[PDB]
Parts: sequence; C-alpha cells; structure tokens
Amino acid sequence: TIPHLAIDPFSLDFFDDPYPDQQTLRDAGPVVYLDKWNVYGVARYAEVHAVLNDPTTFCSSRGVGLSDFKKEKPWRPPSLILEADPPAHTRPRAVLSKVLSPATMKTIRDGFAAAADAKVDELLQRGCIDAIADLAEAYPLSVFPDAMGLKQEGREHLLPYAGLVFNAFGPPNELRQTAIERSAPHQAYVNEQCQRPNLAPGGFGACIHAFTDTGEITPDEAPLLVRSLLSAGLDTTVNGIGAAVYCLARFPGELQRLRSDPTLARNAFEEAVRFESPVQTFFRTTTREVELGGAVIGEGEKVLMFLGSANRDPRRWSDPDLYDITRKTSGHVGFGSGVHMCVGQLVARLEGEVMLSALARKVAAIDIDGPVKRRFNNTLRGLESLPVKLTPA
Ligand code: HEM
Ligand SMILES: [Cl-]
Repeated sequence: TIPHLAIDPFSLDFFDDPYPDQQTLRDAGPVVYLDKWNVYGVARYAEVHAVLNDPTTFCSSRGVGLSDFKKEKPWRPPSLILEADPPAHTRPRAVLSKVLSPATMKTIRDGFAAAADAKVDELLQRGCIDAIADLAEAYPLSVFPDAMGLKQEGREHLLPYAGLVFNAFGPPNELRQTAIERSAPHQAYVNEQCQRPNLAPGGFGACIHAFTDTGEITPDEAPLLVRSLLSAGLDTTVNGIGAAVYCLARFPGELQRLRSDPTLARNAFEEAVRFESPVQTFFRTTTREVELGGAVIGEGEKVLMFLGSANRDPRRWSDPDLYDITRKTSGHVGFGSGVHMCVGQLVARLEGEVMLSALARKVAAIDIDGPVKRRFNNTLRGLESLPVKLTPA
C-alpha cells in the first residue's frame, strides 16, 4: 500500500537539485517509505500540514532528527522547546514567545534597520561582493549576536555550531559525523555564553533569565533556552536572506517590482522563505499506530516531513516554482505550523524585511557575476557563495 523508494534525501545529489526527487516523492503517494534510512516520508502539503498539527500522534520529544531518543543517546541534552511535547513544551514556549514578542521587535527595529541600510551602503561602495559572506552572513552577524547580548569574543563559533545542530538532525552520514567530530570547541563556547553572567542586560539572553521567577521556567532551564536561540536563530536567517537575494538576482522583474514599492519588502522575504525553505526537512515520531492519507503507520516510527516540497506542491500552490513577491503566502510551512511554529519568526521577518527594504531603496540591479556555490547541510538549504555585482539606484 505504501510505496518504497530508494531516494536518499540526505545525499549531496539530492541537495544539489531536490526538486525532481521531491516531485517523485509527492506523486508516489501521500505516504512513502524511504528504504535508505527506514523512515516514512510525507512530501505533499496536505500531509506535512496534518503531521505538524497533530503533536500528540507525531511527537517531538523523541527527537526531530533521524535519531530516536528512546533508542539512542542525544548528541547534546535535548532542547526544552524543540524536543519537548505539550504539556512540558507549553511554558518554555510561552517564555520565548514573550522574549521574541512584538514589544521586543519595537525595541530593536530601528537598530536592525539602520544596520541593514549601512551594510547595503557599504556593499554598494565595493560593487562586486559575495552576497553570502558579505551580506547574508555579515548582516545577521552584525545584529543578532548583539541582540542576544553576547560578548564580542568567540562569535566565530556561532555559525559552526548552528551548522552542527542542523547537520545533527540528519542521519549518521559523513556530514553529520564530521560535524560532531569537530564540535567540542563550539559546544564549549555556546554552553558558556548561555550562563546568566555572560549575557548583556536587555538582550534576548538576559530576558530569558529574567523570566525564571514567574513559575514558567526555573533558573536551571534558562541556559538551554538561550541555547535554543543560539542554535536556531542565526544560520536560518543567513540562508533566508541569501535565498531572498538569490531570488531577486534570478527574477529581475521581481526586483523591479520591489524597487517600485518597497513596502513589498516583508512579503518578498516571506515568499523567499516559501520558495527556498531554509529549513528543508525534519522528523516526528509516531506515538501510536496512525492512519495518514489512507496509509497506516506503526507506533514508534520516524516520519520525515519535506517542508520545501510542501511549499512547492502544485496541489496547494499556483505556479509553485515561480518567485512572486505579491503571492498570498499564508499557509506556507517554511516556519513550520502548529504549536512548534517558529517562535523566532518575528526576528527572522524583521531582519529580512529591513534588508530587502534597504535593497529596494538603494539598488537598481543585482547581477550574478561569478560561480555560484551551494552549501550542503543535512537539513538546511542555502548557498556557500553568491558573487553579485550591485548597481546603485
Ligand atoms: C528564515 C529564518 C527561520 C526559519 C526558516 C525557521 C524555521 C523554523 C521551523 C520550520 C521551525 C519548526 C520546527 C519544528 O516544528 O520542529 C522553527 C522553530 C523554532 N525556531 Fe525558527 N526559523 C527561522 C528563524 C528563527 C529565529 C531568528 C529564531 C530565534 C531568534 C528561531 C528560533 C526557533 C525556535 C526556538 C524554534 C523552536 C520552537 C518550538 O519548538 O516551539 N528561528 N524554526
Ligand atoms: Cl551544545
């Protein structure tokens, strides 16, 4: 009843060009079995959305990577938010929601926007830049560590640590095992910065620690919730902003529409998140035998969700393979869906909006002028290098 496929969604061949294989996965059926890793897969929007929105049946506390925490030891202490189910999930989630809330966004927006405008002005003086290192990486590095309240020393560990986290959700392939082999210095740095005395007043980290007396979290939970933001909040935005720049370089008609109405900046970024889905995949584990899209899945089984595929499923989207900055993107799953839906989405959108606004107001053309290089990661999609020439407006 369930078709078996040999596609390896964690192979470099897949990362290099996932879209044909994702159509094969969607068209094979609502539920597939991936013999390569002995997991179920769902690649259509309908089933991905259904799985995300039934956390009781498709739980996260046994890991959202391939590894089943009931069978293997986690490579690090489990996340108190990502790798927790209700009810344990609920109060830590509420704390991070209030830390990364609308009020916090109002406090940081002006500085995030000034930093984006200044970066674009700087890049325009250079003309020919690498939109990854010099923009997608440089801009979040110029705002997010400071907003966290991190000291200056040691920030070179942040991107390696995040790459490690997202590789570690994958299977035990060379990407994962190499990342884990080199991880000790990055974990040591990150875990240390999660302690209250190392987080500057008023930053996201100090705000988490300041929530440890309401009855929602205890002081011993705060370091791991800081760890969540340092795991999830930098590399994702790098790939999201890089995706948006890549899209504007490949779809010049859409750059021209954005220039003509810079208030499209926020939707242009959201559409980039749908179109390139920086977080491509992750898992749930079934807590019982369940029927999904006509197929029966046993208890204790890993289910791989293809978020990027769901965001390109023609059963849900018109012209899914077009980048359209006026698309109604509501319902895309690039930030997830349901109780775990990205708690940092307002930070992500703020960064992407103010960067695309700066581009819309200051740049007339973005032309690829060098070899484009992909960055390979078990669960993130993004570029390693994006050489562009920026023409000033
Ligand atoms: C374009 C940027 C981003 C993308 C594409 C993204 C994507 C996602 C997705 C798909 C999930 C759901 C995971 C699941 O259901 O298992 C998620 C959760 C989460 N994200 Fe993001 N994210 C982004 C930015 C951020 C930022 C900026 C932060 C923090 C400042 C952050 C922190 C978190 C946390 C803590 C969770 C766990 C939430 C929970 O389990 O309740 N993310 N993200
Ligand atoms: Cl760690």
